[PDB]
This record gives sequence, structure tokens and C-alpha cells, in this order.
Amino acid sequence: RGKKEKVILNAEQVATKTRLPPIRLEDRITPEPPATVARNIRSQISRAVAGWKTKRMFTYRNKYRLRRLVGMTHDIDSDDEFAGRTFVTPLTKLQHQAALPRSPLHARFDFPHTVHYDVFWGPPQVEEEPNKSGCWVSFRVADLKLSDSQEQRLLDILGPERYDEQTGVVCLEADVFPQLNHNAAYLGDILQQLMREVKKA
Amino acid sequence: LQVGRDLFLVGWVKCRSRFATGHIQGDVHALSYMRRYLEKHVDESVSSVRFYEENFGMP
Amino acid sequence: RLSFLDRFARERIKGEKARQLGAQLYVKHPDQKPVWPDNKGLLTRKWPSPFH
Amino acid sequence: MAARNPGPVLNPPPIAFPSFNRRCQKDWLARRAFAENEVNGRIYKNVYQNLGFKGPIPILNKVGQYRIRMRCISGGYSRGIFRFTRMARMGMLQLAREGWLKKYGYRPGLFR
Amino acid sequence: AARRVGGIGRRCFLTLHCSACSFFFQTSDAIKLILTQQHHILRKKGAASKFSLLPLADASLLLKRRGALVLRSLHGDPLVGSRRQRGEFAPQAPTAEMAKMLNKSCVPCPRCKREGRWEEGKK
Amino acid sequence: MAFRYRREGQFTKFRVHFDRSGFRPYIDELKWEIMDWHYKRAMGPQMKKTLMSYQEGSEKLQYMHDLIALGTAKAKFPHATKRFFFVPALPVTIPYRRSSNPFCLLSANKTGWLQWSPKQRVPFPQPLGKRKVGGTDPQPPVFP
Amino acid sequence: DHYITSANFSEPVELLSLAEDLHKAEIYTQTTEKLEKQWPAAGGVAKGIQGDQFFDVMAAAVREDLQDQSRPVLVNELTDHENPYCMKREALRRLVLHACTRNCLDETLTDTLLDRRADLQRLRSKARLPPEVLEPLAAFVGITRFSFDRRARLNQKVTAVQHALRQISEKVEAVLSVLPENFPSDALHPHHPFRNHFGFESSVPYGVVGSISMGKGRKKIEKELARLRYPTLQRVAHSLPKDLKYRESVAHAIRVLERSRGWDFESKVKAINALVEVWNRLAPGRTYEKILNHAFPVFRGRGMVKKTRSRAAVFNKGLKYIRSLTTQKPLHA
Amino acid sequence: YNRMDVLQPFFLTGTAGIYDLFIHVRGGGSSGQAGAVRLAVGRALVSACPACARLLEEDMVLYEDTRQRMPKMPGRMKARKMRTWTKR
Amino acid sequence: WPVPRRIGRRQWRVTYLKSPFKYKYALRHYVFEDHRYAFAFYDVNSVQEVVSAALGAMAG
Amino acid sequence: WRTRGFRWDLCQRGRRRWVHINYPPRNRSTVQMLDESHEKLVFVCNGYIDRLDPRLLPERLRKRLERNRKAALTRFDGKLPWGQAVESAIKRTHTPCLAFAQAHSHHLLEAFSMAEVLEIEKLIPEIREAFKASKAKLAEQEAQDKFTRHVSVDLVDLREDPVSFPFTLKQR
Amino acid sequence: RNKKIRMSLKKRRRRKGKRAPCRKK
Amino acid sequence: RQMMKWYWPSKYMLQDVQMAQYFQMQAMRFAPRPAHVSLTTLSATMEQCWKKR
Amino acid sequence: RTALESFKVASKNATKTRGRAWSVYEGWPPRSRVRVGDEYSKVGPLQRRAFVFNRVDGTGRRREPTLAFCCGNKPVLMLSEAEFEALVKKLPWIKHEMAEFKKLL
Amino acid sequence: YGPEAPQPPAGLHWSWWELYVKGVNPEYPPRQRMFAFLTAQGVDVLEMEIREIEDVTRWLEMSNVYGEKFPRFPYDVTFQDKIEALKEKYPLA
RNA sequence: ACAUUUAAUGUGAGGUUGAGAUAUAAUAGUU
RNA sequence: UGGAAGCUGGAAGACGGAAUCGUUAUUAAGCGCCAGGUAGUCCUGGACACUGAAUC
RNA sequence: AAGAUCAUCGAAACGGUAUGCUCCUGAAAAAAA
RNA sequence: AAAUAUGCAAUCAAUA
RNA sequence: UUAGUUCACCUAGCCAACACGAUCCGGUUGUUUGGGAACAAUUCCCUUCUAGAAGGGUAAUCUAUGUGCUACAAU
RNA sequence: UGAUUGGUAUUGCAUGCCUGGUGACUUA
Ligand SMILES: [Zn+2]
Repeated sequence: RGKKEKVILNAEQVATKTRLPPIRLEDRITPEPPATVARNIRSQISRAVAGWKTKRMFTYRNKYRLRRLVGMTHDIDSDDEFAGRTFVTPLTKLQHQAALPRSPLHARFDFPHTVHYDVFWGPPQVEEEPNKSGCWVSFRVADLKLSDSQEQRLLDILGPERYDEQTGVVCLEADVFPQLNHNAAYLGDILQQLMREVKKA
Repeated sequence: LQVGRDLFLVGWVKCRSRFATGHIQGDVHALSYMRRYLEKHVDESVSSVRFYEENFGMP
Repeated sequence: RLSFLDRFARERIKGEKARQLGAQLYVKHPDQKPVWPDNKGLLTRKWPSPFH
Repeated sequence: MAARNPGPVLNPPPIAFPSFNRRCQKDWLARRAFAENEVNGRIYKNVYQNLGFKGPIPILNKVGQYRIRMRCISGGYSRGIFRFTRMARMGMLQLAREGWLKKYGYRPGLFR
Repeated sequence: AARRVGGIGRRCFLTLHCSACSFFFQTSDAIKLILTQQHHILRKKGAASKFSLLPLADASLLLKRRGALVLRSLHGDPLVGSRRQRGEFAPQAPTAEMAKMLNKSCVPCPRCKREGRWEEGKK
Repeated sequence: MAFRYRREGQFTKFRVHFDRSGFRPYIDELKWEIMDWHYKRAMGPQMKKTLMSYQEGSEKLQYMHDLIALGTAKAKFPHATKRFFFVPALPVTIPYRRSSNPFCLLSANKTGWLQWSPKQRVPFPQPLGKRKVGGTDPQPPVFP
Repeated sequence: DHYITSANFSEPVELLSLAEDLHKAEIYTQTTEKLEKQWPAAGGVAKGIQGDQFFDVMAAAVREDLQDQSRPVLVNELTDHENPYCMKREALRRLVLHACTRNCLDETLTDTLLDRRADLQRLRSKARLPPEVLEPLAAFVGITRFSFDRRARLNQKVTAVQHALRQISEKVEAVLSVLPENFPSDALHPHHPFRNHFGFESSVPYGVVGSISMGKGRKKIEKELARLRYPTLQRVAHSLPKDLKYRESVAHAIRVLERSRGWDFESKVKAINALVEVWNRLAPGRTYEKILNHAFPVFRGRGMVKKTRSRAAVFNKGLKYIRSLTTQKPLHA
Repeated sequence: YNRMDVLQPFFLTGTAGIYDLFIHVRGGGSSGQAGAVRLAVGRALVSACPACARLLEEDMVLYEDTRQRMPKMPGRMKARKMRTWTKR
Repeated sequence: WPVPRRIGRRQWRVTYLKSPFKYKYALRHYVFEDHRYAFAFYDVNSVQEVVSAALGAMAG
Repeated sequence: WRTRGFRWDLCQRGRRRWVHINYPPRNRSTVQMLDESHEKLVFVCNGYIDRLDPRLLPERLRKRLERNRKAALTRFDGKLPWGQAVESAIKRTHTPCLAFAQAHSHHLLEAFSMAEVLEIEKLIPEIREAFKASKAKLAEQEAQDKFTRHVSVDLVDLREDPVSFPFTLKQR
Repeated sequence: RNKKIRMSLKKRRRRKGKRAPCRKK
Repeated sequence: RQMMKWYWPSKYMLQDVQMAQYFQMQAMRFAPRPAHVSLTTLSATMEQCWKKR
Repeated sequence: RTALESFKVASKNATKTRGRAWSVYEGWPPRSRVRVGDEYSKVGPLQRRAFVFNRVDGTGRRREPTLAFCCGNKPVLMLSEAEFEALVKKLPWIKHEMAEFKKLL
Repeated sequence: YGPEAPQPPAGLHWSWWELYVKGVNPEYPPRQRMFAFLTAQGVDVLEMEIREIEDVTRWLEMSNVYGEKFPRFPYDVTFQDKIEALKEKYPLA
């Protein structure tokens, strides 16, 4: 273990030396702007087309062709479609079309049901308990007391996973948001929409 | 061992089929409780008990 | 800090570089230092280094 | 060895205050870079999947999840690290023997 | 039963059936049918990326390794993944995905020449 | 099934992922607890020494600060012959979450300070045998 | 620690302060009992909250405010516990630790001593109802003019009554128009002309009780999300790319991110913002399709892939090349 | 042999064909389930006619074998198996 | 009075060597434990009382 | 397979360069940085240009080259296996050249021959005219570019309990 | 990996419902 | 978030102990609690209702 | 439909100042460029394409004029105005070095 | 002398967040400079996160103690752009 | 579900500080 | 020369010389299964169960 | 789950090193007989 | 016999 | 809440887990771009065809050791 | 989403902590 040889920089080396240090990981911490993202994507595509290709690329392209043929892609027809930018999102539509009670004395469901949610309590803690934001509603189709067509529509819409045949029970879950109140509101809205769709039967 | 863990006593014990010995150290109240337990609260045949080398006021 | 202060008081530090660095780092008590975390990262390179 | 000149019994280092480790500092830098650039990589992958091309993403080589390693929190070693502890063998041993795990259900009287 | 291909429970994770008749097949057969029935799918939809897969409509071309390997690349190994995909994380039946693709493509059932149906599993 | 409750934990221990077993970790809490222990042990006695250094102007400073803040200063000093005892306290450093649990002991706190006690007969981080908690002896070692 | 110089720090003063704190805790418990008997909630607290009657809300708010006003400020504790059980138990524990513990066994049995007190057992079942018992139920029902906090509910009702009285002096129509229930939901905020978007603020405690950010408060997006029935991505559902394929892709991404856990709302917003611009400044999707399809035909022929040499041949054959324009030690020596 | 494990106590007591047997078994394998069923059948037979348990005592039908699998040891491939130790 | 419902005991392990270097055949196990116990109240009318008791029962 | 790199592009080869130079040159003029704006290094050395004449090849090699090059997609980079015939067909010409490089990285960027240098010298004024035109366009360039961001429409001023206090602001 | 484990995976596929040969070809 | 929760929290952001701040906290923690806006508005509304009975 | 129209108006008014999510894509080579050379924009006997365009920055907010030489369409060397001026200044030395190396050859 | 008493935000008797943001407790002159600079620019520092506050503090310290060439950000990003983004995100009340 | 469009978009042209020494004008006019 | 699969298989190999190792019955021996290394990767390490003896 | 029970074809019909096309992971396991 | 069409583990009836 | 806190030697092992002495640099430290061995070799060659989205053969070298995995047993 | 006071340089023949191998651990 000895000292590394010292090299006296030449005048040429000092004159042709970078005036700024190279980009570090500490600098990379700053996110890439969308302009750089797009430029990198364009450069990679151009290089790959230019000839830095691979067999995996061909296989991936064939798989994408199969997906497009089965129609599970975002490609646009040249004649059917080619020959809006602002839209109402599905959750906003659900909220807007939802009907809410005027007062706690008014019920907008009219059928038996049970609402379940989980809450966590304990000594002081710095980390929030995971898996405590979902809520669900359970009810019996017989209690709902619908016609045969409406019951079949309900079962088909909810699928076999949400239907327990042993006791004729059906459950609907909502764990789409990390907040229990938001999950409960979404659950109520979707339950109302489900009942409307069942009545459409 | 359970009694000593509860009472925060220290030292050592040694139990066998017919005898037992030990050297116990700790607070005066804890020592008195241990003495009472050994004299009256042992679930085995205790024909004789003896205490010796008692010292107090240790730093 | 305590170890270096003891060794410096007993004059057990030989290297002048070590003496200077340890004196600059440990002589002034944290409460008296104008900036407690006077430096971070490498010892001889100051914290906001754009090169390290 | 039966040391010929035994030294004093040294007090162990603090549990929560590890010594400087530039490798750990760079690991933290990589972790934060991945946290910041996670969305951009998702955008890259979305664009490539929509275009149906299996192209590389070089910037992930530097700001990706796979540049991060599980390093000992108390020792700085980058091997033999479990998520349930985040510490290496000696860090875990010191923590257990200092009595910080009795509250958290650790049972030293259990072998298996 | 020693090596019967159903397990004890007669699992059919790759089987697909048509609800209009008793016809049923598996995912590889479904992929082959999709590649063979491009003309019907294209007509219903209605040098070009749309028709790039037409050459694969020939039985002989598919029989040839030139087409058989393309068939096997398109139909991969859904029941083979990573080694960590075990226990509770074992692969599940992609029959639902295959049925959805078939229904959206409106491929015709070989035995009844219908348009929809094609539920999962075997009837 | 001869020993059911003996093997009760085997299923979770061996044949379940941690993320799906439901076992609750301890790292994210002990990490803050150890630093709390060190900070308290380092700062409490010095705080008490600083408080007791003068020991004569404590009440005067309290009176002046009460005048500055509340404007009355008669809550602690109704008359000249009333003594207001000062209890040493330290800043709270561990980000405990405020919870609706009415029995939580650190949710109704509003001052950002906690009382500190130098007396504790039972040592909390009980080591095994002769081992000493790290960071306890700052005096440099002496060799033979 | 210097010897005692002023009697303020003497032990008897400390014992007196502890006794005074315990006395104040007992006074507070007595006051709480008197308030409970003076302003009882008929039918139970939960039933009163669910019914939402003006008298019940008024009585609950009055009782809560009186308790808040009467709650003392102790000397030996810096935690102003609103629960008389907690206050009394902490005072008893402090006194026991100060002048009742002989040894470690006593310091450990302090908690059993506290739990064996009958009065504490009685007070154990008299704490306030946490909001989450009913707030999720109200949200599921769909009540937006609600508040689990009794004082807040009373304030809302009283403000509504004041506004109605302002008009009470074609008049019933105007009064109903001024009534809160008859206000359109679209008009609550100009930027969200859709109904059922704003809910009732939860009364659950928030923030960090003790840290470097003890009084930081809610974040910019947290303040907004605490006032909605549930979040929606309508903020970014505009000015989508003119290209049809990219517009469809971004719309699908927005729809999927609306129903997706593991993604923060800020993360979704930023992702959409970046993706929109990326697609906008990228080339046409159909042009990319044509170019890629021409570059990668269905069948892979020979010679269509870049040739790659062995790693050992490229690198591991000794020192053969160094890239440096200005080096004092070139490979020639 | 598994069938005999299950149905021997009926023969030993002489009640072969007198009784119809209904069994619910879970866990283990063929031989383990056979042993559990043998023990259960013996217990049921002694409950039906306690005085006839002498016929089962000698055969040891009413014995509950609590032996469990030997745990694998650290540093060993199995409970007792190990790598081949190489000298030098 | 609720209906008691005992729940099993869970465990977890982390395995480490006994030595700071070499000696892979010397190993140590760190075992953790959890316990769960469920109590069910039915047709609860005194919601406030039941919740207060349940939350104030928690110890340690 | 362990303890190795991750880049196969290094094993592969990049774009074929019009002018070939031994980089770093054995003999070259002192390197001077062109400017500090982008850290460009400039030097002068000797380069060579190679050209292949398909006519001066055997029939089999020529037909194979045509087959590989005239396909829909060029095969094998449009070359032939190296050999004496291909080497003889290829003709090399030597000429002085001017080369650029990136500082620190020292990656070769371009190589310009004397003909190119003289031609750009003669065409310098057109470069300035084009720069002036681009600078003039820069106005509308920036004007259009400043509105390229997709902005989220967020609640700028949301009051407390809007549902319960819709009193202050309201239309009709 | 091990031939036995490969055969085990093939047997798992067969149980799941995919007829694949067990020959180690 | 999960990957950015590995190491210890910063040890240079721990609050310092200052006598002035201790006295300020001691003075402030005894601050009075005013009557609630809900009750004040309730009184005002009662007066208005009595006036306009 | 009415709700969507109101939302469109509100969003446009809110986002006028900051960003409207426009696109300034022009392909490669950019259509706003300025040619350098003959009708094919080729300079020199080696037929090297050259065009001047306002290069974009990493943030996509500010642009700078730049002369780009391309081997066909792929850009190999790009020079800003300052770099071009510096090269013009240094050319006489470049000429001397090239003459010396030609004499060497 | 002595530090100015903190202003409780609402329903509190203290606030360590304000002291930390102003760099009074823990005392940190670089953080005090960061607070003053952001206040002068027009950024509501109290509304910022810990990460952003520390980033701005580090950037300002580096710029002050190494030169105006530093700090240097990739992708042609600038400290002025960062400051503008922070001002837009947290308008000063 | 009732659902085009905030302003530009010119050459065949898609690669916006070049992913880089090492024989083939190969590729995005010809060579 | 990451792992898995398929078509073909002109790779050794017929229980292995001097010598040499593991093993105390739910054990040897055989068989499968799975947590963890925070993408993929072992026949390693650590476990789990099923069949299950012989020998002084 | 396998080694099962039962019941067929059956002896180098063993063995599976080797071999470019195919599949899985990942930004990256490329070329190749 | 107008009952069934039958292989077994390493968690759960204090709940399948 | 259940830890052999046990003793002696092999100057046995670990300063590359960590701490702490001696002694050495503070560049004997950090940062950026890459590499970090054995599976050669020659777009491997040749033939046909408008082009293959075709067809055929050739292919050395690998010192020794320990441990695992997989294999060879009928006539 | 809370980073830091250099060295994986020598010295295990200076040591602490921790391990391997061999020995022991008998009382009334
Ligand atoms: Zn059919």
C-alpha cells in the first residue's frame, strides 16, 4: 500500500479540461422533464429502426399484432374512424348522477343490508396500520325480493365471486381509496348504480 | 427462576433431587419475600431450611 | 471528542494535519460552535460539494 | 488465543447512530432518485407498450429500483440482510442482546 | 388416474367451450382458429399493418416450422412463469382472457358457426 | 393432529409470505424509540442542571413570560406567597400520529413538550448480563 | 445539579403540587358527572347523532363546550387530557412513582394498582365516541350536510337558521331558496360543475402530536381531499392530445388510475400531466406503426440483426485500446 | 395392511359385519390416516361395549402414538444426515 | 357481555450465522410471536359505552 | 456469466464513419477546446477514406452483395465476409482531416476532410444568414413553446365546509 | 435447475390440465 | 415510499432545549379557552327569533 | 352536455396562463429549418447535409439556433453560433495543421 | 434577547414546525437563510414539505459557498426554474 | 350517455449535444 | 455462461483401482412441497410434510 | 404434491452432455452451426 | 337400493 | 417477560460487520463513463432460387483437488 | 419521502464483541 503516482497536468490538459463536473446521481435525483423523455424515446426508436434490432423485438411485434387483430389495442381505423379531448370521468359521472337523501330520515336503498368496515386503534404509533380503508355491503337476494329476471341480472352483474350460494348471500366491496369515508361514499354510489342496473332488467 | 425474575433478584441457585442451595442478592424487601417463599411457598417436600451469611447495606 | 481532547492534552498526536483537523472539529463544544453541523460527508471536503 | 495482554472491556457503539458509510449514503441517493423518477419510468413503459416495441430505458440503469440494495442499517454491510430486520447478523445480535426486542415479541427461549 | 391430465379435481385451466353447442377446445386451438379466421374478423371490422398477419391463414404454412414457431411464440406458456410463482401465487387459468378476446373478435364457432358465446372451462 | 396449539404458529412461520401473513413489523417503531431513548438520556439531566443553575430567577422569569403571553400572570402566582414548581421537560421528537382513541396518552398533547423524570427504578432497555447499552460510557478507554 | 437554594424546588412543594393536580383532576371528574346529569342525551349518544335533532345537537354542544371550559391546567403534566379517566390515572401514576415505589417490583405493579381501582373501572366506560364509529356510515348513506362534531353541527344549523330568519320578516319560496338544503351542488365551486363532489369534513384528529413538524397541518392536496365525497381525476381530463390513438390511451389511463390503489393522487396528476405532453410532442401513432411494422416483418430472416462479438474477444485479450486525447502515458509505452 | 389396520378391531371383538362404519379423516397420509382410524374405531368399540376392551388390550389397539417427525438440524441436510466430511 | 373468540398464535423467524466470518454451519434463529383474541358484541344499543370499554381495556 | 458487464452495444459496433481516423491519433496537433458552451475539442490529423467498387469483385461475391443489399431490409449490414477479393475491391485514399471530440468523455464526434473544411469556409456567410433567420424565428418559437404544458384544473380557493356554508357567494 | 424439479413442474401443468410429455427429451 | 423508508431519521433535525422556549411554553399552556362561535351564534339566533316571533 | 360545457369553459379560463397542452412537433428534420447547400442541402464532395434550426433544451422551454451536419438525416455534429464563430476564428491554425499533415503524407 | 415565541396555528399551544422552518430550533443559519430567501421571493415556506425545504437549503448553501455556477441540474434545469415552481406551488399569503 | 375542435403542423423525410477508434455510401434522394 | 420449453441426439456412463464418507426409529433410505435473498437466477443454506426399514 | 391403486405399450425404447430459431424476469440473459 | 360414481399432507368449527 | 451473561488452551478466525489502541496517507479519499477470462475461429462455408419467409457439412483446447445434482442393475 | 464529521490502508502477535475444535461442569 503506497501513494498513487502524481501526474503534473500539461498545459494542454488544463486548457482542454471540462469547466463543470459530470452529472452525478445526486443530480439525477431531479426528475427527467417530458421533453427529455420524448427525446430519449424518439432516439431509441430511431436507433432500433436503423438496425440495432433483436429477435425479442420481432416476437414482441408479432404479439402486438395479435393483440391488435383481436382488437385489444388503441389503434384507430383508417376508414371506420379517421374517415372528445375533454370528457366526464366515470367516477364524476357516478357522483353527478347519484341521488342523495334529503335528510337522515330518508332512505335511498329500501332493502335489508349490512355495512361492514374495519377501524384500527391502539397506543401511539408513527406508521398507519395497512389494510384498514376498505368497506363492503352484504345482503340477501331473497330479502331484496326481486323478479326472476332481475335476480338473474344481479347475479350475472356481480359474478360468482361476490355470490355465496350456501346461504344465498351477496357482497359488494370497495377498497379503491386509502380513506374509509371515500371508500364508503364510493360503495354507496356503486350500490345505487347496481340497483338501477338491476331494475333495468 | 420465575420468583427471581419477578423480584429482580440476582445471584445463583442449584436444585437437585434431595437438596437445593443458592446465593441471592437484591433489595431488602425482595430478599425478605424470597425468604418467605422458600420457607412457606415451595411445592415440594421441604424437611429443612437454613439461611446464613446475611449482609445488608451493600453499595 | 473526549478521546481526541484527552490525547491532545497528553500530546499523543504527532501529525500536524491530524492535530489541525481534530482541533478544528473538537476544540469548540457543539453548543459554542457557530454552526453545529459545520460539515457533512467527507471530512476534508465541505458538505455542499458539487464534486463528491 | 488466550490474549497475552488483554485490554479493557469496551462499551459497544450506539445502536441508532452508525458510523459514516459512503456506500450507504449512495444507496440512499439511489433510493431517493428511484422514488423521484418512478413515474417517468412508468410513462416510458406505457409509451413503449402502446407502440408495441420492446425498447430499452437506459436512464433506469441509474435511477431504477434495481440499483438499490438492502444494506445493514446498523453495520452498513450489503449482504445477509432481511426486510424483517433491515440489519445484518451483528447488528441483529447487538439489538437482541441489548434488550430492545422484548417489547416486540422476541422470544430468546425459542430455537425453532 | 396415476397420470390422468385433469388432476384429481379434473381441472381444465386451458379448456374453452361454446355455450351454443357442445364444442370445446384449448387456448392453442383458439389461437390457431383466430389466425385461420382473419378474413371473417377483418370483414366484421370493416403492405398494411392491419393485414400483416394474413400469410398465417394457410394450414401448410402453420404446419411448417416457419408458422409453427410463430404459433408457439404467440401462444406462450401461461402455466410456466417465474419460479417464485408457486404456492398461493401459482398461475391461474387465462381462459377468461382468451374467451374475451374471442368474443371481441367475433370468431365463428367451428361446430355451429355462431358469433358469441365461448364461455370459460368445459361445459 | 396430536399437538395443535404447539404448532399453531408453524403455518404462518413457514408457508406464508410476510406481506400476506398479517404479522405486524417493529422496525418502523423501534427506529424512533431508540433515538428517543438516546436523546432523552443525553438532554434531560443537562436540562435539569440548566434549570437549577440559577434557581432564584425562575419564578421572576415565569412571571415576566406570563405577562408577555397571557397578560395576567396570576394563574401561577395568585399572591406573593405562592410557589410554582417547575417540572423539567424535553421536546417530543418521535412523530406519533394523533388518533381518535380517547385513551391515547399522546394525542391530547398540545404543547409539544413532555415532562422528564430522572428516577426510574426499573431500567427499560435491560441488556443481557454484563452488557452495557451502547453510547452509555463516553470516557475514553484505558489500556494496561 | 446544585443544592437547593430557593424553596420553590423543595420536595414538599413538589408533593403539594402533585396533590393539587390530583385535586383538580377529581374536581374535573365531578364537573363532568354534573354536566352529564344536567344535560343528558336522550336515547344514547349514537342515536342522538343519527337522528340529528336540533335540541340534541344543542345540548351536546353545550355540554362539550362547558367541559372544555372547565378542563383544568395541571402543573406536573404537559398533556391536557380531555378524558377524566386519563387525567386521574396519570395523576395517580405520577404520585405513585414519586412517593409510593419501594423497588422495581412496586414500579412494575403500579399499573396493576391503577387497574384495580373501582373508580377508574367505572370511568373506563365513559369516554367520548370516536368519529369513525358513524362517519363512514354517514358517508355511505350519502349525507353531506353533517358533522360528527357536536359544536360544528350546532354552528352549521345555527348559521342556516340565522340566514333563514334574515329573510323571514313568494316569501316561503325565498326562505326555501336561502335554506342550505336547496343550494345546487354544481355551484359550490366554479371549477367542478358537477354534483355530489363535496362531502362533510371528518373530525378525526390529524397531524403529528410530537416531532419537528408537530404543528405542520394538512398538505395542499390533503386539505382539498378531506372535503370531497371521494377523489376524482376530473382535474386533468382536458386538453388531451389531438392524436386519436394517444387520446384513447390517455383516457384509458385516466379511467384506470381513478380506480387504482397504490397510486397517490399527486402521483396520478403528475403522471397524466407528463404523459399528455409526451404524447403531444411525440410523432404520430400511425407513422410509428408503419415504421415499426416495416422494420420488423412477421418472419425474421437471416442477417436482419446486428452482429455481436464475444465479450472475451472484445475486451479480454489484453491491453489494446485506451480512449484519451490528452494522456501522458499512451499505450505506445 | 392398511385395510387390516383399519378393520382388525372389529375382527378382534367378533363384531365383523354387525356394525356399519362412517369415517371422517383429515391430514397425514394413507398409513397415518389408517392408524388414526384404527384408534378411533377401537375407542368407539370400547365405548359401545367396555367389557370387551380386554380383547383389544393385547393387540394394543387403544394406543395413541404421539411421535412427531424429527426436526431438521442446522448444519445438517436432514435430522441426522450430513455432507461427507473430507479430511484436509 | 360479548361472545369470546380466541384466535391462534402467529410466529416469524429470521436466521443468522453465529460468527462474524466463516463458519456457515453455526446458525442462530430469532423467533417472534403474536397473539389475537376476539370479543363480539351483538345488537349493541349502548354503542358509546361498548366502544369506550373496548378501547380503554387495551393494556401495554 | 457472473462478474461481467451489462452492455452489449460495446461488443456491437456503431454507425460506419465516412472518414476513419486512428483515435487517439499517434500524431496529431495540440488539442484546443472550441468553446466552453458545450466543451468541444478540436484537432487535426491524418485520415483515410475507403470505397468499394462492386464491379471489381468475383461474380459470386458481387451477386451475394447485391442480394444482401437490394432486399427490402439490408442484410448483414450490406457487406460480405472479409477476404482478399473484398480487400482488393476496396480502395483507400489518405487525406488530412479535422476531428472533434467531447471533453472528459473524449468520445469521437466527427471527422472533416480538407475538402469539407474548405467548402464550409467558402460557405461561411450562408451559415450566418441561416443563423440570423433562425434567431428571427426564435420569437414565435418561444411564443408557441411557452404553452406546451398540460395544467391540472384544481380548486384554487376552496372554503371550509362548502356544502354547509353556501351563503357568501351564489348566483341567482 | 434439477431434472426432478423440472418434471415436478411438468406434472403440475398436467394436473392443472395441460397434456405435456413427461419424457426427458 | 416503501423504498425511501430504510435508514434512520436525520439526527441534525432534533429539537434543542432552550430555557427561553421552555418558559414560553410554560406561559402559553395556561392560555384561556374562549366561548365557542356556535354558542355565540346560538345566542344571537335566539335573540333574533324572539324579536321576530 | 351542459355540465361538460361549463367544465370546458372553467378549465380553459383557469389554464390559459400556465399551460394549454399545445404541441410543437415538426418531425425530423424540422420543417422550420434553413437549408445549407445545393437544392438537396448538401455541402462538399461527400454530400453532407446541413441545416440550421432552433434546438430545444432539456426542459422544452427555451431554444437556441444551431447548425447541424447530418450523414443523410442522422445528426452527427451540431454547432451553436458561438461555436461556429470560434471555429471560424481558429480556422487559420487548422489550415496550417492540415497543410503540415499533407506535407507529412 | 431570545427567540420569538411561536404562533400556534389553531387549537394548539406550540408549533415546532414554524421554528424548524425558520431555523430557530434546531438553530441552523443555512436554514434561516433559506427561509429569508424564500420569504423574499414570495414562497409560503410554512406550506412546503421537509424534502423541498432541505433541497432549497442545500442548493442555496452550495450556491453561496461555491459560486453562482453551482448548483448544477441536469436536463437544462435551473435553480430559477425550481424557485418559480416553488413559488407557483406555494403562493405567499 | 347526452360524448369533432383552446393556437401552429410546411419538404419523401421519422434521429433536437449525437451512445461514439478499428476496411464495404450501408440508412432517411443518387453514390 | 440467467432460468424454462421444443426438433434432432454417434457426449461419456453397465455401480466404478489403491482408498474413502453419512447414519441413535416416525431414524436411515426414497418422494414431493415451500418462506428469502424487496425484478429474474442454485442441485446451496434453512424447514415442512408423505412412505418407511434392516442391523449385535 | 410425489412416490400411489388399477391398467396398457414395453427394452439400449436407459442416460441427457450438446444443439441458432420458442417462452418468463428485468432497462439490459446479445450474436451464433 | 331411482343414494354416490369415490385417492391421501405439512393452518384454521373459538367458525367450514 | 423464560438467552450456559460459564471456565481453560489452540498467540485458532474475523481490523473487509462494528468499535477501540499502535502506526500510515488525508488524492492510501470521493465522483463520472466502462470493463472485470476460458462456451474459440472464420458476416463458418457451400448449393438452389426473383428474393428465401429455403436445403447440406465441418468445429481444436480444456493442470489437479473437495463438495453437491443427475445417471448407468432383466434377458 | 427527516443522509452525512475520510480511508474495505497495515497490524487478529494490542484488544472488545462474536465464533470453530478439544476438555471439563458430581454433594449432599
Ligand atoms: Zn358452438
